[PDB]
Amino acid sequence: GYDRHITIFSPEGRLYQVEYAFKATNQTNINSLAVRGKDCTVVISQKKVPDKLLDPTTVSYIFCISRTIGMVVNGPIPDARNAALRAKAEAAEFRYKYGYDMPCDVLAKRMANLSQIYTQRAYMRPLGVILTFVSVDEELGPSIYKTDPAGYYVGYKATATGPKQQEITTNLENHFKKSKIDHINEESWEKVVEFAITHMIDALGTEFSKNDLEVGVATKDKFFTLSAENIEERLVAIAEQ
Amino acid sequence: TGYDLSNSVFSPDGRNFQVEYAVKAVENGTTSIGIKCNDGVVFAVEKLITSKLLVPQKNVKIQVVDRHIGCVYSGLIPDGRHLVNRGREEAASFKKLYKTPIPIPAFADRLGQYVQAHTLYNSVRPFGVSTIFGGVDKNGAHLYMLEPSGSYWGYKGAATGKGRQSAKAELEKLVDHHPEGLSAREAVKQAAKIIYLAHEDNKEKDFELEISWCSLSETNGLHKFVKGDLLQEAIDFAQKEIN
Amino acid sequence: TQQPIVTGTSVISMKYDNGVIIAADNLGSYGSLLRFNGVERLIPVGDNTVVGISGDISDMQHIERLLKDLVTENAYDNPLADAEEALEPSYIFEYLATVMYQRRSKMNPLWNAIIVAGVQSNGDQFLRYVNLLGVTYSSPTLATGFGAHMANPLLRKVVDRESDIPKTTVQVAEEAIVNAMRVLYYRDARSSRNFSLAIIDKNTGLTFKKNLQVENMKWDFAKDIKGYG
Amino acid sequence: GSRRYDSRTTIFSPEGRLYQVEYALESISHAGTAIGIMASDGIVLAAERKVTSTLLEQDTSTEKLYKLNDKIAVAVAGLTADAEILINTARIHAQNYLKTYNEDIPVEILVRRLSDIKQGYTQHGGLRPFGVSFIYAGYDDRYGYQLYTSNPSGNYTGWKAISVGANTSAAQTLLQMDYKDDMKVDDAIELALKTLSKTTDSSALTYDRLEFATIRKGANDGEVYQKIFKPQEIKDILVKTGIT
Amino acid sequence: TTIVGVKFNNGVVIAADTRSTQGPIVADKNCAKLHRISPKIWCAGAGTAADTEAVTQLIGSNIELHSLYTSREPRVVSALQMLKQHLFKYQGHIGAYLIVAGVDPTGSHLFSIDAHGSTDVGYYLSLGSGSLAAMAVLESHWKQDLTKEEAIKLASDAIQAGIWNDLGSGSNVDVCVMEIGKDAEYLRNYLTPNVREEKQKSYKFPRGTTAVLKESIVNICDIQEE
Amino acid sequence: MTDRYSFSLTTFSPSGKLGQIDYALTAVKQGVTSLGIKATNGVVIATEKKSSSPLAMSETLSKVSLLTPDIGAVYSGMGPDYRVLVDKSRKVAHTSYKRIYGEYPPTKLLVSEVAKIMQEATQSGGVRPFGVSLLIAGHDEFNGFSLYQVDPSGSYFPWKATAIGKGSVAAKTFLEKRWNDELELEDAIHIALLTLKESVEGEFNGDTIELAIIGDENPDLLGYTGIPTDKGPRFRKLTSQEINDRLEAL
Amino acid sequence: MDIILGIRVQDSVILASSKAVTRGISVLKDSDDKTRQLSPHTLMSFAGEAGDTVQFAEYIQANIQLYSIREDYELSPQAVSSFVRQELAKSIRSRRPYQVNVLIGGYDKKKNKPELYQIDYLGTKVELPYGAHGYSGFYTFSLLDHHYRPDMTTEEGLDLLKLCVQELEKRMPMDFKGVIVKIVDKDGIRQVDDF
Amino acid sequence: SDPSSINGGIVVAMTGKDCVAIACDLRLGSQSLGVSNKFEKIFHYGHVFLGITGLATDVTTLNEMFRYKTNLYKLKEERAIEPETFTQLVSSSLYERRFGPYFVGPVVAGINSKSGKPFIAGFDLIGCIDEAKDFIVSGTASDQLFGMCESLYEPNLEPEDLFETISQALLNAADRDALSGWGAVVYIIKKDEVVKRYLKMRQD
Amino acid sequence: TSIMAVTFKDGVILGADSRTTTGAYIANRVTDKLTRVHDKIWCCRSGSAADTQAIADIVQYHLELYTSQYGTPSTETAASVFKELCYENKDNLTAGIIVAGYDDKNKGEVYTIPLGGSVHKLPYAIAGSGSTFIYGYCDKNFRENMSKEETVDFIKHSLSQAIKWDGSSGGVIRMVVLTAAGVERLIFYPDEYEQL
Ligand SMILES: [Cl-]
Ligand SMILES: [Mg+2]
Ligand SMILES: [Mg+2]
Ligand SMILES: [Mg+2]
Repeated sequence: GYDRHITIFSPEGRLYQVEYAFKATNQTNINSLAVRGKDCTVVISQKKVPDKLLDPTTVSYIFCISRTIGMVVNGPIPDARNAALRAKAEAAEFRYKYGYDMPCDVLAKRMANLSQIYTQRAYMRPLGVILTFVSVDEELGPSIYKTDPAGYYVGYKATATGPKQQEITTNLENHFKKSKIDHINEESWEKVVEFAITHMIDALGTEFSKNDLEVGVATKDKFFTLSAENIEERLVAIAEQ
Repeated sequence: TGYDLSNSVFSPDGRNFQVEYAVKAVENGTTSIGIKCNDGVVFAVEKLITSKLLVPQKNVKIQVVDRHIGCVYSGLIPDGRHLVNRGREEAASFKKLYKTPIPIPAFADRLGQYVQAHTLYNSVRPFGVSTIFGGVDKNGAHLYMLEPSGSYWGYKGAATGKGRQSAKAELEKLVDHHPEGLSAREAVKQAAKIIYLAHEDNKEKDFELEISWCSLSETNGLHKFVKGDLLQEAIDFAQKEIN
Repeated sequence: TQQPIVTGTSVISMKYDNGVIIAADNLGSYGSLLRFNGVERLIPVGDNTVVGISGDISDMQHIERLLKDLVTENAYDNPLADAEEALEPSYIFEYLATVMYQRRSKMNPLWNAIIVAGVQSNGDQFLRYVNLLGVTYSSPTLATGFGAHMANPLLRKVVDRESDIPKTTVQVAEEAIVNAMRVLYYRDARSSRNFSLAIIDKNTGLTFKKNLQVENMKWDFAKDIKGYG
Repeated sequence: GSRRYDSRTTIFSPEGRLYQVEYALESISHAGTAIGIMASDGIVLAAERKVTSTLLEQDTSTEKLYKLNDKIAVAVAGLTADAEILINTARIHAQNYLKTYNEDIPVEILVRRLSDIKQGYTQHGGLRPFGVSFIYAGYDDRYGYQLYTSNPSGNYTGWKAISVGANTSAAQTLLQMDYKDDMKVDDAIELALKTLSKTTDSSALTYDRLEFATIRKGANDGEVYQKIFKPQEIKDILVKTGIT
Repeated sequence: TTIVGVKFNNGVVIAADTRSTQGPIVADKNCAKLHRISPKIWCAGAGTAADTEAVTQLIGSNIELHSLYTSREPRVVSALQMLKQHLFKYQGHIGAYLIVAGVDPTGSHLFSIDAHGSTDVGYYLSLGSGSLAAMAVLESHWKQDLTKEEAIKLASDAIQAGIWNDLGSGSNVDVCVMEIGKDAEYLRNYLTPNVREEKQKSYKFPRGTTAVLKESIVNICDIQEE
Repeated sequence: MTDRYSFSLTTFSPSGKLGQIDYALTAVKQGVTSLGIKATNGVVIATEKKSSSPLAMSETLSKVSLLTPDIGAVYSGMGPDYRVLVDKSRKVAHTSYKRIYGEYPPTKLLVSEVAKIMQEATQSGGVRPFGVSLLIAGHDEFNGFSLYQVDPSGSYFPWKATAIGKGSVAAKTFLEKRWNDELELEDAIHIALLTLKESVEGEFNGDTIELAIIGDENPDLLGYTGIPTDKGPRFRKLTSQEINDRLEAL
Repeated sequence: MDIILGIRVQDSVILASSKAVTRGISVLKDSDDKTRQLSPHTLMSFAGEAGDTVQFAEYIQANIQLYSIREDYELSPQAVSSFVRQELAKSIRSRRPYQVNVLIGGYDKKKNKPELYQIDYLGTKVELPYGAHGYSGFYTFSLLDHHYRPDMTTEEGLDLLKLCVQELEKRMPMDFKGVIVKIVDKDGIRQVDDF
Repeated sequence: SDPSSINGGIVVAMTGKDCVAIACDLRLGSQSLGVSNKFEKIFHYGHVFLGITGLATDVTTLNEMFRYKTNLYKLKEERAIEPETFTQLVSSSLYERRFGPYFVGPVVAGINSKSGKPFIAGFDLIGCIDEAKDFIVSGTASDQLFGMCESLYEPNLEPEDLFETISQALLNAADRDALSGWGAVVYIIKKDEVVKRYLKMRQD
Repeated sequence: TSIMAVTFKDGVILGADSRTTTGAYIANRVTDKLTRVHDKIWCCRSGSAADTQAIADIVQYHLELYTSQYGTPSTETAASVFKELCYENKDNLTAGIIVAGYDDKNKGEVYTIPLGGSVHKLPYAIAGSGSTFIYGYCDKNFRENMSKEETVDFIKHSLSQAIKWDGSSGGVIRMVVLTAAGVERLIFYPDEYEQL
């Protein structure tokens, strides 16, 4: 039964190491969510600092890949940072070679191709991570593209990842079934973040303080993460209506 | 089964058992700690005196990287040295290209990526050490702890080795009782106490205390070993607290 | 193979009873253009060694970084880095001399003439020369470039052989060095008035003097000189 | 490390057999039967396509018979993809020889070259062998018409008539019974088709299940012509020989 | 060779003469110097003719693959970056001097690039042995906010200056117009001001004028059946 | 590090089976149905856009891909394996053909190059076979229209019409009854849509079906005018609207 | 080396090659055989740079002998000459090219025809009725152009060859110390020991 | 020294009405010394003809190379290569030796078997294609050939008229070149018949 | 070419002419020699246009990748990357580069990297063929902690004289201002600076 140890086919045509890499993805017990506005793309992720000895400012699963591209990761931090460093290198090299900023979907495809190689080549293991890339692309506008250990990737109107992804997914599905549009019809990113947080609260059935969340926002020509005080302002606005 | 026989193999849980077995080697090692103070960091380690024939103060465990970073580890000592050698290469190449000494977060990732690389293949074994390291850069003091998996975070206080639970509890008290912060000289004293307290898990043999520190005011942001009078003062303070 | 671009002129040095003195001006020439006026060409290593470098400045800055790295490296896993296992002038020279000869052997030299001045652990004076060819030699007085032709004759009048060294005080030695720098300023078209001087003494340690100037110059006699015949 | 997963493709059994070669030969025994028959005035290649479909585009299809150059052709039994790798290499070898000596490559030299490549995979590299057996039909001005076969071991032999693939035991007995030395191409064509018709696992032998080729000096005067039969031409020769 | 590029209101136009020479001898009288890197990115080449053709096709090939990979229409800056980095690597030994022009989702662009890998931006550019003649015309008549018709006129006039005044240039004017939101229109032999006059005499020989030693049929057919 | 798997991961079993290839074919069997039909004046390839989530934008996932202006490809099996094969197929069409002959390869030869890549993943060291079967439709001047299937083993076969994946056995029987050598392209598209409906459970419309053709040259898709010999790509992907129009005449 | 001549007559090929080996100031040898037998019915003479001539000739000889053993078959003169040409054509773009010019005289046993090939160090091959390398052709070709017939006997070929050598001995400044003459025909290779 | 003029020789190609012609001299020399009068410079691969002037070793090498490549082409494509395709193959092959080139001046001539269109093309030693409608010249008397062709050539010549035009272009160009001559061959090429004619000319 | 960078109270300003010559022919009279390698780190280029462009592009790449990992690089760091390329490839490069940048911690900084690949931190720097003619003028007229307006005048007057005497320099005077307020581009035409 060595077909379960390396990335070769089982008699059922399955790759067990890929399947087990998907399971490692939920090891952090963190849920993430991404949604698109008119002018922006917002990504929120649960932040859990279980040890009081930790410096909470260094605990993060959101990465600034390039000026325009942000990336949230679902999975262990070592594999997350592995993917982060590579994505940064790929995005920089792309700009140097081709003279323009690497698009979010193109980066996602590139990282997906790398992941695919790990599922075919035996000496390389899959990374136990799911990568959600976000940006406001200059051609496609607000963009969410997600990659997994199988080397699969696709664009999203909105998406959720983690142990409780299904609850969040269904919650988001139901909202877009009502609105009948592919995005959050809102001008300011502040309100799109408020929407994202509100719907995560509804789906998970939990309240959040400023330190329980982590937020990334993509606008035209820049991606940035919010501070705890920026998130607090967001939480106050949610509570006041 | 057989998932634990090879590195980089995911078990049906999604676990890398070989990395988890490396942690066992770390847990078997001596206690080492790190304390982040107001303008720097303090490192301390328990050195078990296996025999009277060991020359005192000679078998130095804490290692310097560049001139501003200190590194201490628990577990397989040779693995720790190998990691520091890499760290020194990383720091040298960074300074060569960018002129400025490597920032502590930058350095942390260099170690992190290297250790993580040793969980990607079955042709290598994971590191049998947890490394506590840090120092002072342009943005101030930083303390890190790095595990066999390649996982690392920033810390207010850190501990690893056989007496880590004891040490952690002591560190947690300091964090609660000093929200404003701890001075470098206080941190040296507290580091001595915590190692002495953590020595209860290794009470069979006696030990030698080794402390180092980087502080903006006390050492000009350079890594230095605590020696002579300042070391004896910390040993006295520690001995007073256990009695 | 290259050509020097930005260059430093003479480095001069001599031994005296308790140590060594070394000096070099603060100019970085760009051919006949006196381009850079604040270049430090004496580089101390620890508290016992000063390396004086002439020739190509870009290579000087590279050597400066090698020496900086040498200090860092020596301190690694070395509890006696500031005591018995500190870098000696002899260690620093031999390392440089190895690099210089290796580089010329690859036909890619560091276009420099270097004088390592210092005091050893046992108090012995150290003064040795190495250049782009990997050629090395020692002498009671050493000088590079123009200094070899003009400073050495003057400095050799003070210390002509080994037995003159114990008879030469630091005051007499410094006086001789300072006068030589003045003579070089008179006669070397690629020199400057501003210079640095370093004294490494076995008792008082390393004294590094910056922003020194050539003074007591004779020019008055020029007023009487008319025509060319 | 990696040793754990290594099948060790290039080792002897206790009996002194090459496991992978033997198993590759087992694979080839399930491939469609190919037959070669050498006559005084030419060579015949006949081969059975494996259980086909009505929707298969036969006239553009090639799985059995391949051209190596104008003088040499091969019949394939085994993994088609493996065969094409070797076929391309053989084509290049033939052109290399032609460029070097300005003469067409002698048949045996080409056969030896390919057979040596197969041999290499059984002795070094740790890779699986090619699951392919070839029948080589060719002509040169030294030995004239020649038939060879090579198998995954890299061993090759010369033949007057030979079969590879499925039911070779039955096929070889039938060929051994009716073959004569003074035989002609038209007689050899009939023998080949009759032998396939009896050994086939299919209910009946039809044109859509066959590939057929002849190498004849039936080329106007002192030269040789290769003829890869078209579907309609295979249908005609089946009627002529009285099989359909 | 004379080659020009001219920016206008809603795009860019590129033009070139049609003479290719071997020293003082005219090899081809109707050479095509306007090359396609991609459907809407065109360039014109001066210098070593095969270096200009080869570098165009190589970058053009890679641009096409890049376009397929990214699901986006190729950009002029990409062609530019790939050309210059390729040329710089070969330290001027690939003697390709190009004017690169095109339209893409970002807008309309005009660049020049020289054999050593340096590039330049401009509203009007000229290249080749007739570049000085062309640039004289461009410097005399260029203005901001040219229309399509004005730019084609200016470009072709600049090429004509090269044709008449530069011995390295001659024959015809080729033009390609790349307008935003439109198909690039390649206008081969846009002007034809150098048709040869009828000769004074026909030089058709009587049949049997040439002395022949041997005749034979050449077998171009393959080896025959039967 | 270093790739220390320099030995074959696909080997012959005692029975003569190449296990990994058989298992790759099993993965193809589980894959969503795709089909191809050849007409007299064109080829059609089609498949279902099995959307993994309704929040996913399935237009961003292309199951039918342009390889050259006159060649297209569709698959059944593992999507990621297909995607990289498309990248390699597009490149090899240039490196081993267009950069040599100044023209795009004929369908059969591009297929041959793709087949070679898949064969090598079946024998080379430290790799598994590709878990896809490809259907490649194309046109070239001297061979006309053609349709090829490429399997994980690297074997390829030309087809008049065929299907691969989930409901291929039933689909092929359906195609056998409908196919003739006098079909026009529109008839083939009609049959394709009929055949594909049988294997589709849920929604059946232009947004859930991906369909492309190799047909007439499209000068409107060329992007430039002025060269008479350049007449545009023969590959064309049908729009969501174009599919729905033909679903009313179904 | 200096003069190498070749003449293909009715039933044989005759190769004449000078005997002198001069190293600058002195003639070190006057009996040097500037030829190698590549196969029983194929002979190659050579001239060019010192060292490279023999190194190349023996290298070719080894290769042809290897082919002969492997296949139990003698390559045709045409095949041998093509192999040799490729080696020289490969050599001319090498780091240090073989500076060697050769004449290949062979009797084709299949066609029952003598064949003479002239190949220079660039890999320039021509099949000729008679040939030479260096300045040898300048003196001899006018005589060969006049007297040569394709139906000449071996004896007549030798007589025409003597006239060529005599003209060389008259008008050439260098003393090449006569020639060694070898005949290649259906019976193989033999040396004319009195010339 | 100049590699393109050591051996000497010329090739010329012309188009006519539903036909093409390609012709060459037969001389091979070592500078002043005439070495061979039977060195043909035109070759063919199927129905595509290739003339090559320049350094003779490269002429031979390239013929063998293109025979090699067109033979593999045919085996894989299952059809004979066309003049347009072959032209690109020649260009590609020459340019791959960009910084160590074959010292040659190749000339392609033929008729496309499907369209019936006459085709000619010329190349410089690194692959730049000259696709002229009228005529292509190459060799040590290319200037002379340009002069002859430019005056003698007229479009749409019938095969037997084209023969006279190209023959006279070659002969008179060759007679003004020291390194060309010693015989000549002319190929007249139609869609499914090719005639080869050796010309009588002065032998100095 | 005439290029310079000058530190002043609020930061630093880069200045350059716009003339690019091939011999005596002006190949480009509106060249932009002020190049951006990061948001507030720019450089002036002199020497081989191919070399300085290639170098600048590589530096921009390095600083982009630096920023993604370690945040905003210092001006010193940018100069170090320039130097590394120039020094290590000195045999194959003809590049004279002035690097100017604005930090909030360090404020305006100027580094000059001449042919050899040495680095020199200066209050101001001049380079290019035209700089030779304004060593006297610049040395006499430069003051530390000038205002923005004074520094613009100093650069304008300096490059005016460099352009006047150097045939290789000319066209417009471009300037880029680097301060806490942001990045401002300035341009001055011949009719303005010739009458100074
Ligand atoms: Cl990729
Ligand atoms: Mg794997
Ligand atoms: Mg003549
Ligand atoms: Mg001026």
